[PDB]
Amino acid sequence: ELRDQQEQVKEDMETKCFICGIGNDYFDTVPHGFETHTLQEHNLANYL
Amino acid sequence: FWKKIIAYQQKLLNYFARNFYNMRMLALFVAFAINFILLFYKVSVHYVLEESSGYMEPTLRILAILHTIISFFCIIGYYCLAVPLVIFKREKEVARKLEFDGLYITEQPSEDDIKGQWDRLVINTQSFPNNYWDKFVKRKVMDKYGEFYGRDRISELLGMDKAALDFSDAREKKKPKKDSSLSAVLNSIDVKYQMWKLGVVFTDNSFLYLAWYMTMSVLGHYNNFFFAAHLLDIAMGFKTLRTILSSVTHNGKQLVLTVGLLAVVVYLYTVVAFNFFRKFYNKSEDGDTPDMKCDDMLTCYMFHMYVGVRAGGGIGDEIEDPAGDEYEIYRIIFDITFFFFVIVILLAIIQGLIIDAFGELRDQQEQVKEDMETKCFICGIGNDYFDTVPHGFETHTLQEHNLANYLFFLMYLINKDETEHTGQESYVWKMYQERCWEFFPAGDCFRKQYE
Amino acid sequence: TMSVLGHYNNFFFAAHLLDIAMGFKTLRTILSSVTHNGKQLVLTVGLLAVVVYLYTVVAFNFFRKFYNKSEDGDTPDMKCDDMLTCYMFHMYVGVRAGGGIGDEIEDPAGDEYEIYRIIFDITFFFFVIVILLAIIQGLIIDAFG
Amino acid sequence: MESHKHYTQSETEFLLSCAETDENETLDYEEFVKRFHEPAKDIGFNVAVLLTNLSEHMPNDTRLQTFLELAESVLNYFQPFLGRIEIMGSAKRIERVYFEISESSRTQWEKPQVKESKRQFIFDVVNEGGEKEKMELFVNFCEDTIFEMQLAAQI
Amino acid sequence: MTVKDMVLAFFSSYWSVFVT
Ligand SMILES: [Ca+2]
Ligand SMILES: [Zn+2]
Ligand SMILES: [Zn+2]
Repeated sequence: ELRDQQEQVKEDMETKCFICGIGNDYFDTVPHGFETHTLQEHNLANYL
Repeated sequence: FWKKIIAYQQKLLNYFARNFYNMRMLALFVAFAINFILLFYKVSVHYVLEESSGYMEPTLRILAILHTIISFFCIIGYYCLAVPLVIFKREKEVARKLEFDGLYITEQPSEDDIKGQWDRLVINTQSFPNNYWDKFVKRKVMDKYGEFYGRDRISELLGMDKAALDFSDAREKKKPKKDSSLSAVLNSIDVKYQMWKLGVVFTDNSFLYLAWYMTMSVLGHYNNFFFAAHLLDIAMGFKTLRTILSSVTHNGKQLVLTVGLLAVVVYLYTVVAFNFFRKFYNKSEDGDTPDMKCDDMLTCYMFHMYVGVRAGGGIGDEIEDPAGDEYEIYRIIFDITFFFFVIVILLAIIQGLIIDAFGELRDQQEQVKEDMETKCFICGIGNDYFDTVPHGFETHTLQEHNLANYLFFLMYLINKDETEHTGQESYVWKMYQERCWEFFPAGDCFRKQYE
Repeated sequence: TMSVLGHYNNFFFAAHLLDIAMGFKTLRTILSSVTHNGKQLVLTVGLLAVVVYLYTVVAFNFFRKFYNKSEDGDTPDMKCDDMLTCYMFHMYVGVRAGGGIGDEIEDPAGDEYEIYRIIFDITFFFFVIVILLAIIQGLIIDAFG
Repeated sequence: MESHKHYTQSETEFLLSCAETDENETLDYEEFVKRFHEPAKDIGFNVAVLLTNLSEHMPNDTRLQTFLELAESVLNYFQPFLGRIEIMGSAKRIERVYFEISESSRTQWEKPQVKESKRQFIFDVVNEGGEKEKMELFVNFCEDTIFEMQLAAQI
Repeated sequence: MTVKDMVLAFFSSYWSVFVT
């Protein structure tokens, strides 16, 4: 149960955005899109 | 003479490299035979082999000699089959790091890694890129960092400084013919590069494993029982037991935390017993011989750790009957809590750490199989999309996106020419020389591009 | 063959109860938990035996004065004076003892061995009947899943 | 050469007339084939890749389909010899580039060691591999694989 | 003589941590 919770957390943070929640597959159309999205456009630190 | 012996030693080395796993399995079988004939010992402070009508005492010695010899053959064939590849990887990594990051130029390595510090006495040698099928890495790095730093301050730590000066000088009308003297090539060979090469080999885990093998095989002659340690080679050398052993070695730290918690709980139970249960630890034999008591903290702790854990029914089955007053209930709580907390919920943790690992490895295998069977490795489109043409995905992975085809294309680009490339070949070659890899199809293919 | 041999002796008719499993597939959901892995079980029996053999040779080299299963006193027997005998004693008693092998041997109170034999027994317990029966029990529990 | 029933009467008579027959009625087929097949292989490979490009970039052409009907006889020989490296060439254009694959290259690729290394690579890249370095490590693995392949080839 | 000196020898190495 704890391992499943950890994998679900990792998948939801790695497959979706925390703010908009669009998905990882959509952002993987521009080369290396999702990590750039989570580091420039939807960075939680930037909102803070 | 020299040619006829070099062409023979090369063939011998090629034989030893081609027959590495065969000699490995043969050494394994020899160790099996030694350990099977080790099943015939007796005592007479004196170990004696008196169990048959001869033919068992000298055969053990000759088999030990043969095993040490074949182990030496393995240690000399490994150095000819696998060591060039690891040095190729090391040279490749250190050269790219120097060229594209300026490791020993602008971003000097820290002390938390030995590879970054041990790869320092190889960048300043003469034959630095010995296995990289190119030597024009030094040329690239001065041309990249020649003007932003000292032109001579770069070649002082990258070697060939005086050599490059002498070469630029000899471009004029001054050039002799170098002589070749037999039996005097020790000065010609690079000693610093070879020292670095042995330092890299002596760090290679797979070489230290064979070194330990050699140590045990040699000690097997001083005593004919270290040949039992050679059965660990059926696990650490041949990966036929990894599916099973990967269930215990996957967790790791969790096991040490468990042994570091069970011991604390047993120590708490031990101190509780020392403070409240003096008149119980009375393991006397024949009566009036008090022993194995709680009169010592270390002795009581050892008694607990040795008897109460392995007793299978807690600790209340190896101690006196808790019929004494003022303790009839406290010792019941003590024993039943020890049972429920030590051999019930602290062995369950170990047993779940072993049972969950099988599931974790199986899940990893299924995820790998699904990702290779539901997506393409290169483009990563998906299996369902390609299943619109009858039997589409396998044809896609055998004709359009075959990894083997990409490997042959890279080899062809490297080995064909430089001025004979076509447009696409030169385009891909320029990106490969600049190491970007946007020419790989990211999310598109020839079937998604058209109808 | 078994039904015919049942006339020469009236006990081979017990082998006909295997027909409730090998003929009628009413027990496949249960028996498919042991027969699914296969090779993994033989590798496990081929590894446990090696580990027990290592423990046996260690005991033969360092624990002579312990294997003293005498009855009524002064009748030494079941000792380690033979490699095969010691290996059989291990494989027959230490595996099935349920508490390792330290509960069927003498008290490790001898000097120079008080700690080495503690390591030997507790490691045998933790490595033989804890993490080598867990492998078999996980090979049986994972098959249901 | 007439028992395999592959060469018709004209082909048989042509191959007999194309013999050396240097007054001794004997032919060194080694040099014969190394003269009449080595450049033929390369030029046939070029015509085959040309026809494959034409077929893949001009479908629904019966005027070309009827030509393919007579060309498969030589196009089938170079099937395990033409690759399809679908690259991103000009801006937003998936270009299918072709090249030659040596027989040794397709021989040293089916060895168990390289296949097992590729399997382990796919495994430990799908499980714990990243996204920023997936192609970076794929190309590093490719370089290591080709280096070990030459090493196993020169032995 | 190893039932008692092992723990003492194991802790005798941590004197370098007690001094700091
Ligand atoms: Ca050209
Ligand atoms: Zn977002
Ligand atoms: Zn694909």
